[PDB]
Amino acid sequence: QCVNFTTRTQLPPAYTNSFTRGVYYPDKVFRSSVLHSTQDLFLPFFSNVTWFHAKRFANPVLPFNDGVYFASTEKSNIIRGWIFGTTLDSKTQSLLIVNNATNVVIKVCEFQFCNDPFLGVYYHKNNKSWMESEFRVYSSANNCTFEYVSQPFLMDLEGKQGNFKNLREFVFKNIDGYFKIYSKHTPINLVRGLPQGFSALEPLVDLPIGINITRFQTLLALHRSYLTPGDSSSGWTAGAAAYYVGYLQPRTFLLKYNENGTITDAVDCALDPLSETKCTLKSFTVEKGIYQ
Amino acid sequence: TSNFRVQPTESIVRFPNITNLCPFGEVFNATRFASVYAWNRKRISNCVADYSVLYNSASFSTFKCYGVSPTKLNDLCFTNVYADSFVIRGDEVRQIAPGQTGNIADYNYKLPDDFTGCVIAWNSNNLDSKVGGNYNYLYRLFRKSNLKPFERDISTEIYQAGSTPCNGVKGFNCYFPLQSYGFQPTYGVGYQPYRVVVLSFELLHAPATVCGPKKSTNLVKNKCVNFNFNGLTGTGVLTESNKKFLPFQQFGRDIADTTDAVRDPQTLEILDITPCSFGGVSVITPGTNTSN
Amino acid sequence: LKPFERDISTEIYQAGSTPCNGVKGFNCYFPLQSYGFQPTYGVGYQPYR
Repeated sequence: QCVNFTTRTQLPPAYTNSFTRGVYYPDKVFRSSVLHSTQDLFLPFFSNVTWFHAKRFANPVLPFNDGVYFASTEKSNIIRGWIFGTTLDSKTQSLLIVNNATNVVIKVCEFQFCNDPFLGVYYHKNNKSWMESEFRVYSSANNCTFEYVSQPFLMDLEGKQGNFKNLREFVFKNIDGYFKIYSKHTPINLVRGLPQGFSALEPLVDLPIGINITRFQTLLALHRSYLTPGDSSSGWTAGAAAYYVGYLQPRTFLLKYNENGTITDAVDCALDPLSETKCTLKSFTVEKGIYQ
Repeated sequence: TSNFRVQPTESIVRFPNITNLCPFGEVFNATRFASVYAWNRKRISNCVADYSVLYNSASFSTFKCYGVSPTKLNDLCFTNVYADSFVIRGDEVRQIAPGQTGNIADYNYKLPDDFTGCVIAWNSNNLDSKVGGNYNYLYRLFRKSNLKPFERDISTEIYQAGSTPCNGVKGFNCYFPLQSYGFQPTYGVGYQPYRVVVLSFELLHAPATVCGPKKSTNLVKNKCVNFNFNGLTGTGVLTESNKKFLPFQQFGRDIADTTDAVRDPQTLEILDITPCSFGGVSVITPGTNTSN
Repeated sequence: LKPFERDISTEIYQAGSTPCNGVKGFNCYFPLQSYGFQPTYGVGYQPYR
């Protein structure tokens, strides 16, 4: 369990670009028909986000590069877990955030995490019973010193009807002591990769933890069928999803609001000199002429 | 010459209807409270603690807060409090309330440097002073050890005379590690034991999660009042408005960095902010010698 | 209190919001406590003229 091996080749990833995604309502206040700009940890557009095939056991530990933008699209509930902390060991008391159809739990208990065990529901144990069985992510739960529960993640039931695979983006923003989560469920139809347009991610939880976090790991929860035990990593590898990860660096966006206070278009000033002119002039239309 | 203005008429504060909870009845009214030597450091976090129902509550033997004013406790939003489940005798109030570092106050308990742990003792007359033969309450003195503040007893070895090995319940000047509290049915008046618990605040090296409710105000409109909608002070007059305010948004804004619409924490309503009575005055007059 | 005011004519207060009289009650005390220092102790509570 705690020691196993992968079932893939040596990292053939992909680096598609959404060309504009990842604006998450940075401030609490409300504006309408305003073009406010703020220096905040954002995702620059036209940036290479690493691919992650769900069918190939692709879920290594990832560094916490000043907040992590995690996005996933799927017609299922494959990806459920997010484990991140200082160094991800029992002694350091890292942070655990997972997902379940019943509730969502947050814990800081001393875990070695035993090489990221999968999660999955056994198929048709009973006609009316569907519950996750191989819940082996527990790794010597002791000296918890803290425990927390929150509202159940239950909005992943509508918006994916008809194999739309409603793309969900989770920005793991941190404010050096406080932790914020943003999400947005919008039905999509593109299957090649990231869609195009914009986003309106809203805050989820402002609750703080106080634990510095440098590395991040997510629990893909791969489980095809309980018939084949495999090597605890083999066989339970296949999936029909492909998630992505993004990292935020300081940026100054030009966020445009609307009569309903809805963000429609944003401009990354550092992206291009034209965007620099748009940010400086403080508008979206730049009249012909030379500017400084 | 000058400008007239109308002073604010009322004062409005708005952070109600979140429900602190942070229960304390089970902390005080316990069916079977723990022993003195089982003083687990029970943290009380993720709650809004109350003190008016306790400080102003009468029939308490010793409600003392020496290291901090009892009234100001609800204002101070410190990290959390640590509750120690220990019970003393009626006359054993000298060991508690640091300032008298007795020998008995160093074997079964240890005192903090400063009186952060407000000692609260309530008259559990029916439970503590009962006819059930309270011989179960035993306190650890003789174990040949000296523990440290804010740590539980560190020795469970059989008590030895010193420089002479012994084992079992009998030995050469070797006594039982536990010491017996009388607590006989004669412990009714004079020095009737009281159940004691402390609330030791934690400094804000990490973000806080504990505070105390103060007050709230009713709904007033079309009047010049102090505004103070959870931080946004500054007098003004409130008018019913019909802006959107998506649920995560609580404060409005204008282009010229001004707040012009808000959401009431009581119920989700759209209000307005307008200057009360500002405006200059000019004194038209002819020549003074001609007319006055 | 405003500067330059020596109010020694003080009565028993009402800390617990309980109107009290006499010389004692509940949460009622006389706040004119005394230092009571002695020369045996060193610096920290040493009297300063």
